[PDB]
Amino acid sequence: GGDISEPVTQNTLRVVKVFWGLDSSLAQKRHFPSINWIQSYSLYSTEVGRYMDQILQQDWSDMVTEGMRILQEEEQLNEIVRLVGIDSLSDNDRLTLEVAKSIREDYLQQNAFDDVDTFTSREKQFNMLKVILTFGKEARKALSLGAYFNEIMEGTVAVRERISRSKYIPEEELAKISSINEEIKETIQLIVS
Amino acid sequence: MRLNVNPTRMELTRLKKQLTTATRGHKLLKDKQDELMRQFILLIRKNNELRQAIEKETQTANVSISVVEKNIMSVKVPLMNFQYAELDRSIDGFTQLLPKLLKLAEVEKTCQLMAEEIEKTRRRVNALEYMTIPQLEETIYYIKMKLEENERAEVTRLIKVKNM
Amino acid sequence: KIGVVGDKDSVSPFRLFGFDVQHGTTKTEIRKTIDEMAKNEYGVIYITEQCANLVPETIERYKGQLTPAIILIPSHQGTLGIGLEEIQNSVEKAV
Repeated sequence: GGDISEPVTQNTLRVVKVFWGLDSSLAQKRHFPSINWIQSYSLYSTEVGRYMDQILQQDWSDMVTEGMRILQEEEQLNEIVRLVGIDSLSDNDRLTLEVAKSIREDYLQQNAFDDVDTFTSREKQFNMLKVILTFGKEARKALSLGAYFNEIMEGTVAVRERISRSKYIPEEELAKISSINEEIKETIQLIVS
Repeated sequence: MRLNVNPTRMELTRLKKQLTTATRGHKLLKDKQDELMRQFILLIRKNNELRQAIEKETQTANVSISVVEKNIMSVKVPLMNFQYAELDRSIDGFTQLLPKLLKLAEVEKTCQLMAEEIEKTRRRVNALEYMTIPQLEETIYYIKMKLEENERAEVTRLIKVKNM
Repeated sequence: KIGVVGDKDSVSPFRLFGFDVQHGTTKTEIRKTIDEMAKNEYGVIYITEQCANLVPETIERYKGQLTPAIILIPSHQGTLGIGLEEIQNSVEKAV
């Protein structure tokens, strides 16, 4: 039935350190792979982060934690959308919802059928994560100055199409995902004035 | 009035949490409804006396505005800033309409924006109180009864296993 | 940014001021005026009630929108009594 309170799942989660909870709701939306990011958990998180921030020498530990926060916030902010509406309040939080929208749809949604997104190397796996939270703060950079969010969202759509594809670009040419980052550094220089 | 059968146990307590959130939400939207109404009635009395006045004055009878729209949580509210013998009398009576008919534009627009949003909020409160919450309560009861019966339906079987 | 719509005789005095005054007579193009009057950010639009019974739909549509601020006005003859109507049902709808 999908009920994880069964004896098998219960006795397993007592002698394991990693649990990837799947749910029919995501498999319904064809959100593959359907791992529920809110409850799924790994006790090896902190130590894996240490190893990987050394190997890649990028601030990976700081990135994965805040990338999860935008997801955590996304969950708490749809709780009100049912109640108050989309345009009702917390307008800057809409950016949070439309970058987490890209988190779950451009980064998390990993189809295992396509000939390139079947496997994503760690180095390439870095750029996608990198690109989205840059924008996540680049958005916050424009809402701090005063640029309306609808304007920026148009700037997104122009470059958001590119990151939607970022899954499909081959491993060797990572510079494409490295340079598209430079294009989103560009827009609110050309869209703020 | 039953929704759909989704028998699970931890789902019951998550539903109790969903119930308390619904009650919290219903509570918040109820005294939000009264505070929106509080100012609505305030502005109507300004609205009605401006409108009738406007009518009489009009009937006996670079200059652009910039409108930054202020806010009161749900809707935003507009504040109108202007940033510029019978022949002459008609033009001036007309000119006397200008500082008014625009102030009418202020009050009348704010009112209709408030009023529309009251209905939206009123719908949500009603839909939450009449549909959502009772469907939750009646479901957790039917869910509680199920596992109550299932528990002891197994206990009896176990006694049969015990008596083999 | 202010626009006004109605009969030339009653509304052309507004042209002394910077008001993009129209003389629309149509049921649909009045909307077409107001629709082009919608994508330009004209803060307020003044309307003679004589013209408003034509295209009632279009001012109910932007009624929930802040801009434009659609305003009913009497022309040189008189209002149709849109004030008696809209302040009466709006007060009761909320409460």
